[PDB]
Amino acid sequence: AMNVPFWTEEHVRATLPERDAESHKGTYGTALLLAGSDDMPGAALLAGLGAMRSGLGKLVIGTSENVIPLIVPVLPEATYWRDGWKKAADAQLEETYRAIAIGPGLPQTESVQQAVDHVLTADCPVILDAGALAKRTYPKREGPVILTPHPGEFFRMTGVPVNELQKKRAEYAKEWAAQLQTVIVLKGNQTVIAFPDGDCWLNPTGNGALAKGGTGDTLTGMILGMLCCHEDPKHAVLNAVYLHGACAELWTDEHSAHTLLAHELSDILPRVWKRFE
Amino acid sequence: AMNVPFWTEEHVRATLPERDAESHKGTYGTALLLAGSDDMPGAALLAGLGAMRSGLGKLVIGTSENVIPLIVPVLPEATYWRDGWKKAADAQLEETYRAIAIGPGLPQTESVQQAVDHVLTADCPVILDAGALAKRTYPKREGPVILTPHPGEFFRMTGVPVNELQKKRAEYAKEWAAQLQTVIVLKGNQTVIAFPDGDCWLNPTGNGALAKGGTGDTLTGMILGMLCCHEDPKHAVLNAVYLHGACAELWTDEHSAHTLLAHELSDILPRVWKRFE
Amino acid sequence: AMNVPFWTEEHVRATLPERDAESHKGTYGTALLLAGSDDMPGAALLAGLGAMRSGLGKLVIGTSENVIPLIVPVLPEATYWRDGWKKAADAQLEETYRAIAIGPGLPQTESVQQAVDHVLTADCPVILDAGALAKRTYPKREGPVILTPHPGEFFRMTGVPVNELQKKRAEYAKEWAAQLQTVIVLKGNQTVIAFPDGDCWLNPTGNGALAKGGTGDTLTGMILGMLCCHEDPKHAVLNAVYLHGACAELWTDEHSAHTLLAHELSDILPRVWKRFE
Amino acid sequence: AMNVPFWTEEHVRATLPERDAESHKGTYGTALLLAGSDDMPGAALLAGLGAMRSGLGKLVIGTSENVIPLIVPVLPEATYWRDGWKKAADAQLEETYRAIAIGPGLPQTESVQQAVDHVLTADCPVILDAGALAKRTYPKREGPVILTPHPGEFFRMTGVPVNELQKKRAEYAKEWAAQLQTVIVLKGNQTVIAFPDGDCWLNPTGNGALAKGGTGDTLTGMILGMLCCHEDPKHAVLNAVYLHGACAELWTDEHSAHTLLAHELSDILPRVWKRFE
Ligand SMILES: Nc1ncnc2c1ncn2[C@@H]1O[C@H](COP(=O)(O)OP(=O)(O)OP(=O)(O)OP(=O)(O)OP(=O)(O)OC[C@H]2O[C@@H](n3cnc4c(N)ncnc43)[C@H](O)[C@@H]2O)[C@@H](O)[C@H]1O
Ligand SMILES: Nc1ncnc2c1ncn2[C@@H]1O[C@H](COP(=O)(O)OP(=O)(O)OP(=O)(O)OP(=O)(O)OP(=O)(O)OC[C@H]2O[C@@H](n3cnc4c(N)ncnc43)[C@H](O)[C@@H]2O)[C@@H](O)[C@H]1O
Ligand SMILES: Nc1ncnc2c1ncn2[C@@H]1O[C@H](COP(=O)(O)OP(=O)(O)OP(=O)(O)OP(=O)(O)OP(=O)(O)OC[C@H]2O[C@@H](n3cnc4c(N)ncnc43)[C@H](O)[C@@H]2O)[C@@H](O)[C@H]1O
Ligand SMILES: Nc1ncnc2c1ncn2[C@@H]1O[C@H](COP(=O)(O)OP(=O)(O)OP(=O)(O)OP(=O)(O)OP(=O)(O)OC[C@H]2O[C@@H](n3cnc4c(N)ncnc43)[C@H](O)[C@@H]2O)[C@@H](O)[C@H]1O
Ligand SMILES: [Mg+2]
Ligand SMILES: [Mg+2]
Ligand SMILES: [Mg+2]
Ligand SMILES: [Mg+2]
Repeated sequence: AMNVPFWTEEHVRATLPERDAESHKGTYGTALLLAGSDDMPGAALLAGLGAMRSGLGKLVIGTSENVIPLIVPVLPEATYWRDGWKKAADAQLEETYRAIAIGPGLPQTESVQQAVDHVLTADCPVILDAGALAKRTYPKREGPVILTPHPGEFFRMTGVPVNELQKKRAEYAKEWAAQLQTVIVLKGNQTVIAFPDGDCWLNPTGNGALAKGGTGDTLTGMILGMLCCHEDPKHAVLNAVYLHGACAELWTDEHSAHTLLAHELSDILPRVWKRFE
Repeated sequence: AMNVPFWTEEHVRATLPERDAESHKGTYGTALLLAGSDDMPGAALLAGLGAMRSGLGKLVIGTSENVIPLIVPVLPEATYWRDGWKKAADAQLEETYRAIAIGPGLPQTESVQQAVDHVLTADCPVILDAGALAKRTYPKREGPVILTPHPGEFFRMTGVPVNELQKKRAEYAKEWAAQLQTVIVLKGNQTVIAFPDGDCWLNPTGNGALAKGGTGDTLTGMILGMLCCHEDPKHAVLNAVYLHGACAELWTDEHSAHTLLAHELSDILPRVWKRFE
Repeated sequence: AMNVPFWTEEHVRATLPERDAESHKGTYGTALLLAGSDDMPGAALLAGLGAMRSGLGKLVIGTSENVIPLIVPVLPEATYWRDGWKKAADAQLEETYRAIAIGPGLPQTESVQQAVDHVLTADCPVILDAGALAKRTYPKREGPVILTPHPGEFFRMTGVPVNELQKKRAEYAKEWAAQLQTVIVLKGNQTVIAFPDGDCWLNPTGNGALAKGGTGDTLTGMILGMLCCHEDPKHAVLNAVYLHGACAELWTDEHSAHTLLAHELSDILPRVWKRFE
Repeated sequence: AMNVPFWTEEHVRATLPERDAESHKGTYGTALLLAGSDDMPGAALLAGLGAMRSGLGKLVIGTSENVIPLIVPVLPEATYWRDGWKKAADAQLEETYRAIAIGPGLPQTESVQQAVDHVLTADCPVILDAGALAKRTYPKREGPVILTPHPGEFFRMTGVPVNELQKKRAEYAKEWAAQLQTVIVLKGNQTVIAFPDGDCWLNPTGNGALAKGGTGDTLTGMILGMLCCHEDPKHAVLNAVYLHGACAELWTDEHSAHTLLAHELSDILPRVWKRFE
């Protein structure tokens, strides 16, 4: 209705970064993932895999202590900040990260918002998802804040009912990205990527294979890794949302859309990304 | 002998659901799986994988606390109700599920029957398998109750000896589905699917590759997921039993029937289901 | 030197069992595996996988309590007898098994020999490997006892030094199978399969890819499963040793012999077994 | 600048060992890996997999107690020395190993240097990586000591700043290999392999896919295994560094360089090694 343009294959091709011969892991940065709780452990593995698949140099996972041994056998490349998401409620981050994500598998509590407030005092892009999404405002800071709500979470953030939101998705997403001064990735079919400077795009990829628990946690991870290897954080977000949907389209060529498990998106990404190089 | 018809490829094709572009995980519902105990943990992973492979939107696994970390690395998409099957003995379910299964890897105890009684007060289809199968009757309720006995369990439910049962499988299964007012999936070669309204079918798929521990737990999961994405719960049951057997037939094209492990049925299902679309 | 014949492809083909349409898991029996200790946990997973791959109906793994959660995510089809190998020191088996193996990953202690003595009072074939192999004699019983020593273990059982053994492998293996009234599978290149009735064969398959920790534990499992689905326990042993070696030969077609991991033998067996049907 | 020659395909082909029909696991030795701590567990799995993939006969992993259950499901072929890296601080090794590696996932502490001092009294090649790398000297002993620093660790060992090092990598690496009387594998694009007798080579393989956490831990493991199956420990080091890089090149044929996870190097090695036979 606002004629929001699609982020197309040609855009993805023009903006995906190289991984030069002369580079080292430090070139691609260290990401911090604050995710996974004893009651919701899976989200940390889904987001960790998404992140390490997506071009970072190193990943530190600040998960609950009992979740760590569940990640190690599947993702032995990750390192840990034991109970990191809880500790981040109490102090500003001492270390420097290229990018930070918070929320997948975390409860919707005040202590999580305290961790968000401490994360936001860092100078790097920050992603807020799932339990870190709430009705709130954001401090002026250097790097972008990127909110990744599904329509239910957007309702929790804004009070726009889901049935009203879904009639004018790009219009509400743009309005609230402007108001909050955050990036908003408004999930669903034709995901809207709304920037606080008024740029806005639609994502043309993806299908109903994604309409299952865990696919959003994978995307959060993919955005986190992409923020580390793209110079322009806008291109990171756009490319992550695009390639995420493209992995689901690859799956449905020879597999039923009913049967995808989110972690498989991360297994498919290596081949899908290569096609856009 | 009663000329029970086979649920054929043509029936499966005509009744398998679409997964539309405009859908979200809520369209495909949340399933609850009450399965897995410290002594029999594997059943929860087999049934969880079967369920998440089979078109649901979300899965909550109410397993014993010590079983949770065994599922997470393999199925990080699942969420948990810690000690759920035990807690369900004490109270009616507060939350609303699209479908519920109970019994795989649970002991044949009175406390399991108490959990069954509480599950049955929900308005959704309910599957009873393994430890939840007993000699008992069922309350009038809205949604179907689906019993999935092998012949030994059918003997425990009815007192019909296995050697007598196996001579007239469809006749006993129909009689008892009518008497109990439950669906009965009477397992084995040519599994019988008997509905309490007197409809009855035979399953034409499957082979001896399935004659090994865990394949029934996988099927229970597959029925649970299919109940979430089919409008007609009859078609869910029939399609689950059919596709389960078809995965074993795909396996035996290039692998010996002696060597299948149940969890591999769930890995094969994505490709097998696609063939029937 | 004694012109011991090779168990050939033609023998394997003529003796491998069918898995009939009308069968159920009970047709293929329940195996018991007494393996894996806190200090040597891996052996239980290697042998469990070998066994469930090899045509049994059900597997009960009597492993140490802390080893159970290490097996479940990889082999959720197995069931458990918690601390089974330890408990078997104290009482005769109450339950009936189709076949039993003891020793992989168990210490060479008197308590393990006490468990062996209790196992031998069952009427089924029994495999003794690794920690269950000692200098001892065997009681007259119904079913075969099958010892699976490498040359070092054969030295521990008999006092024949390894350097003397390796000069006349079939002659020593036959002599001691006769003396002990046990089957002896004397491992190595050209493994000798010596029966106490004086039959003896050489195994023609296998290569240096097998010369690495864990491949023997896999074989023990494979023999256990094969004992459950072959009518003739001699053919089970021979076919297990043969197919084990054939999986290593398949591997070396496209992979270096230096790089095989034992568990991969079990992943290869499905395709290799099919070729001999 | 010093015209250091490349270790080429032709060198690799001429020096990779055979795995003879008549061999047994004892022919290829037992390696000891002292790696992995509660805070950095993943390194033990990465290095263990690298080592068991690389032609050893047996592997003993001396890791922290809580790390053991994280390795077992992925690498059930490994055995353990519980808290081995800690215990090695207190006594000389009682057992004989073909080769030893220490440091991946260990803290940079004095107690780790005490374990290094005890390891060095063994007569076998010893690899020092990660936390075992420090500014220190080395005792005259029989077998080679092999240091595997990235440029940051080389700075910690020598005080040559990274920006100065990277201008004259081979010159600094040769000078310090001579001074310390250690092998130095100076990591990065065109990794330098400098021997204390003044031989020096460059590695021609590898790419930016390797510029991510965990790839060095995999290499340490690969060197450890290769030391066990090559007669000449120089050829082991060179071949390990070469094949490690070649696995990353195979990956990038059909997968994006951004998306490799280190453990996958070990999965690729079987096929890559075969190509050089
Ligand atoms: N459209 C909608 N209408 C009404 N209510 C809605 C709604 N969408 C969500 N909700 C609400 O959300 C709640 C259910 O999710 P919820 O349980 O709240 O989130 P969670 O507990 O943290 O874990 P999840 O089960 O959600 O999975 P996820 O977080 O990994 O999925 P996500 O949505 O982030 O990520 C899913 C990912 O998959 C993509 N995706 C999903 N379906 C498609 C599709 N059909 N085509 C293309 N892409 C799709 C998304 O863009 C995204 O990237 C309910 O309360 C419900 O009301
Ligand atoms: N036919 C029979 N005759 C006499 N006694 C019998 C019997 N079948 C079972 N029993 C009794 O059952 C007990 C053994 O099982 P049991 O131990 O009681 O069940 P469990 O402990 O909960 O776990 P399981 O080892 O049974 O495996 P499962 O539950 O995953 O298998 P299920 O049967 O549900 O699921 C197996 C699945 O595989 C399918 N399947 C099995 N074989 C074939 C085949 N040959 N062709 C096509 N489909 C097959 C089934 O239809 C089903 O979907 C014994 O006490 C025995 O007496
Ligand atoms: N030939 C020999 N000469 C002198 N000493 C020897 C010896 N073989 C073994 N030893 C002794 O054995 C000890 C080392 O093993 P050991 O540590 O004692 O056994 P473990 O601790 O229980 O676990 P492992 O590391 O042995 O592996 P495994 O039990 O899974 O292997 P297995 O041998 O059962 O099973 C290995 C499997 O792989 C097969 N295999 C091995 N190499 C080949 C080959 N080259 N060609 C064909 N098949 C082969 C075998 O037939 C068998 O099926 C040493 O003390 C050593 O002295
Ligand atoms: N070049 C550089 N310039 C400035 N500072 C540097 C630097 N390289 C490293 N650093 C320093 O190192 C620290 C970061 O690593 P660090 O965190 O200190 O090591 P760790 O905590 O023990 O675990 P890691 O995250 O390092 O991964 P790894 O040990 O498995 O990787 P490794 O380097 O051993 O092994 C990596 C492996 O991949 C190979 N590899 C990496 N990139 C390429 C490439 N582009 N082409 C070919 N091979 C490559 C290497 O040769 C090696 O085999 C920082 O403090 C940083 O200052
Ligand atoms: Mg979400
Ligand atoms: Mg069952
Ligand atoms: Mg052995
Ligand atoms: Mg390193």
